[PDB]
Amino acid sequence: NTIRVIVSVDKAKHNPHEVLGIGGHIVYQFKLIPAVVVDVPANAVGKLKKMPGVEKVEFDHQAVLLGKPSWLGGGSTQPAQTIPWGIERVKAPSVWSITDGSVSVIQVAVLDTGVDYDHPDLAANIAWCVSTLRGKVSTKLRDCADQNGHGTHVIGTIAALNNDIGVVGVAPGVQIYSVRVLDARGSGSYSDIAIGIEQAILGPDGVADKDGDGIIAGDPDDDAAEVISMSLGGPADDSYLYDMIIQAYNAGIVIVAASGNEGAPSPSYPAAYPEVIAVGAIDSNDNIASFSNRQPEVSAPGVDILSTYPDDSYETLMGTAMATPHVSGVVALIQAAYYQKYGKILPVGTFDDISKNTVRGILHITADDLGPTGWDADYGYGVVRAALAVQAALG
Ligand SMILES: [Ca+2]
Ligand SMILES: [Ca+2]
Ligand SMILES: [Ca+2]
Ligand SMILES: [Ca+2]
Ligand SMILES: [Ca+2]
Repeated sequence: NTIRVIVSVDKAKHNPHEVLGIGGHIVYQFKLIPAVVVDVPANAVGKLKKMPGVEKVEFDHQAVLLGKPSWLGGGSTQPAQTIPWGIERVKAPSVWSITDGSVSVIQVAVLDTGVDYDHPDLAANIAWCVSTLRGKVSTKLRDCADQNGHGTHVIGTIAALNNDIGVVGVAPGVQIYSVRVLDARGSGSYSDIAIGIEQAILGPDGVADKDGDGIIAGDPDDDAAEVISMSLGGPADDSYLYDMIIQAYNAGIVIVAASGNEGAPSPSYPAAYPEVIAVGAIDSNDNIASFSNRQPEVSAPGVDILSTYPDDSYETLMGTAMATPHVSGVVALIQAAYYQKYGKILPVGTFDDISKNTVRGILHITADDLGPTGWDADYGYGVVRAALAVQAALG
């Protein structure tokens, strides 16, 4: 029938009429990158490569969610609040006195199944919802709703309300943008994910850098997210997707993804990219989980993690998908605090960074170094600790 491809073009020379010429149908045109998602009869893909202004034609790959219910739970109750073990492990609670992440400029975007936006322990922190499914951007809530539970769970780990009920997130007051890039089954196309990343930048207004001041992540005038979190993976390294990642990085957004759960020598994509923080999983006894893909940047609680779940509910899940929000929360705490004290945010930084001058550099040196000294193939730099990190930030 047809297949979905993603074309990188020379925007000046590429004539879109040509794709319609070959029976192609345009799905979505990227704002931030020179690329377009198009459905073509596989008969035409060859024709596409040979067109002028077509630099590359890449295929629509797949990535998948990285968390699974620990006991095959369908979700359950917490009438009274409890603090999940990971939250303590990560030294979050001490921080709340300084900040809970409720500074206004700060948003955290989670690209995942969607969210249960009416969950009592979530709702007040849910700022914006979108779905990028099938290359259609929808802002209607019915589209936005979690049909899997993985995303609602990822989210509670980051933001869940500090209150009478349920559980509580690393950054319990931070603003959430739930960008749904995965289906009911937890499967996603690489193209929809790239669109999700773009949306996280564009923000609700649709305008990236509306002030045209060159500042986004950390500009109050702007609506951009300052932390994109992807508890998902796939094995493909595609050009266009990287490009979108660079776009986010360049906008100063901190990006975090799960290493993957295959006990692999190295992380899944996008975790594998240089500007993305790859997150490993540890357990309650501080062993690295056997499933956790190796060579992460850092690690965090990934085993038996209680969080929110749909229909106003809670559940325990496992995977590097679970580790990922913990890190994301830490960065949110860090940026929110830094921006509460000075009126800016820190640079994202690099993998080698070991200084207090970068968000990553801070994570790198405030982490609890385990196993072999220094960065290691199992723990990465170590286990992320919020309290130390913030201190480094404000120091
Ligand atoms: Ca923002
Ligand atoms: Ca709660
Ligand atoms: Ca701006
Ligand atoms: Ca501004
Ligand atoms: Ca180590």
